[PDB]
Amino acid sequence: DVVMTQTPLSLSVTPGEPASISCRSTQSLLDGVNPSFDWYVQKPGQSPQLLIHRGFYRASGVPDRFSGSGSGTDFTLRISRVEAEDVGVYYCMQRIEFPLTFGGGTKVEIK
Amino acid sequence: DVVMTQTPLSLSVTPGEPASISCRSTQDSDGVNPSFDWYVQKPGQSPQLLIHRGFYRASGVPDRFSGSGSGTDFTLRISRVEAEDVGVYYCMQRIEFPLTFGGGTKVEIK
Amino acid sequence: DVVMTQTPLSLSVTPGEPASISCRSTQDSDGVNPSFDWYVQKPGQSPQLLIHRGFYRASGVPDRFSGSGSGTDFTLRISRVEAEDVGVYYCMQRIEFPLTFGGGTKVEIK
Amino acid sequence: DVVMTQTPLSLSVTPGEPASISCRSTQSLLDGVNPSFDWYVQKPGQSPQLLIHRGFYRASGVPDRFSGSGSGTDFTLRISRVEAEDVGVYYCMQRIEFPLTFGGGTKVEIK
Repeated sequence: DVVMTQTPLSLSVTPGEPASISCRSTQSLLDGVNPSFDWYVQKPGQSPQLLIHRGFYRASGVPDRFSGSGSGTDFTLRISRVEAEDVGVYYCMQRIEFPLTFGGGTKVEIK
Repeated sequence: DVVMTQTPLSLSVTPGEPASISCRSTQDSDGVNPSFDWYVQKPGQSPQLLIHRGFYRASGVPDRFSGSGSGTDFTLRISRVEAEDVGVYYCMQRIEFPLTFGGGTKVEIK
Repeated sequence: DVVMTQTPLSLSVTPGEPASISCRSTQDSDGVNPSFDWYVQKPGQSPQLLIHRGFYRASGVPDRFSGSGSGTDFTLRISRVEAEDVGVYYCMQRIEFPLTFGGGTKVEIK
Repeated sequence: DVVMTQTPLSLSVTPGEPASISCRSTQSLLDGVNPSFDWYVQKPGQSPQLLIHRGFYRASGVPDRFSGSGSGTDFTLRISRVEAEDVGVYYCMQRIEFPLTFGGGTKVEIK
């Protein structure tokens, strides 16, 4: 139905060096309609943490070394310079919205 | 696309009498579960939520309003229509989709 | 609750002339990012999406329609109003919230 | 702002024996408005897998030993009899919807 491929599945980075993770989806475009991608990191001892929302926006209190970019069904999370505290498992997540369809309406009147 | 048919187009009711409004959707219809909301716009007011997800009444909606249905066919019933009920009623279909996740990316530092 | 004010209530335009419709929201307003959609209902048709998330046009919407704004204040502009544009236009605010996760539950078999 | 506590953080179960995981949220009720809880399992070599949607509904192809129940901000995932293939990390996820608020409308007419 819809497949998401995250590349790479493993990263060995040195502190100070950039890092980049890509996420690509196979949603048969039509009309979902709008795909949106978020990025999380899970580290031991914390709940999963939101890093990037809808491709581009950073959550509050996330270091500014984190950014995202992309288009269509291909999105990327970038770390400008990795720090040692960044070890973790990073996940991309696809949200598939659809705008609402409405009925024509029914006027209800009384006597 | 998806087309919604709401039936009837207008209701002239006598106070105290029930009313019934039906909504049908034309929703690949498997990786899809639709949900139906009912709003009413009353004269001089903006639209307000009435019934959420087919069956649940909004805060402050009288128990005279109920919903029923399944799949792509849902109905709003007003048990006894009162004067404060006058308005234009709309059904709305929301199409959720559960979220898909990629595999992990283990970031380790060597 | 949240109240939406749409300005003006009605537009009588001369063909070829621009039009402008404004929407303001009264949205704890920090763990909240609102998004604004614009729909139009034309005579004889059900409502149809026009502008999604403040700025993006729906499929088949002429480039004569554009949006602008920020926060809780957004505006729809029609550059040259044409006869096929007649209708009732509505703004709608969607309130997303990013998803919260619990910690893991490691299930192991001893 | 809103806290989610999943209990327990670790489970040692024997095959054939039931298991139960609970998730509790501290969303200041008002008006979000409607919280909804989903359950996933992550195992090595697969992407995370949806098990239970909106508290109660099982995804297609998920064994029927999985069910959910609950109310308010307290929800539970139940495995009637655990099988050895069920080892994994189980996550609850809270979705906070809000119904749409609409403007009053603007009649656009021409000459």
